Amino acid sequence: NSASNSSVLLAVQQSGACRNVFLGNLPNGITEDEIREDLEPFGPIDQIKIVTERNIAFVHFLNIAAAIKAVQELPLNPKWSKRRIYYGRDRCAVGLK
Repeated sequence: NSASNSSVLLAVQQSGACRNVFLGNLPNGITEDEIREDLEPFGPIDQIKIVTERNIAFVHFLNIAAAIKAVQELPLNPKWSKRRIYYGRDRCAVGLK
């Protein structure tokens, strides 16, 4: 089959957002070091703020393309697919973006 299921394909059809990446479905205990080491090989990040209390993380990918490939690869990966990531509209992209 070919569907979203628990993956945000609604996010893969988006663009036009540099450094703007929001993760809203992480496990408790997730640390930036993990996301860094995982996302930096395709997209180096300068700012990663994880609110484990709400299972959400705000990532800032310095290069626009770094965010693109990362946000496109995150949903395709077994670890990151567990998380809901999209291009953050505006800076307050946590619910209303």
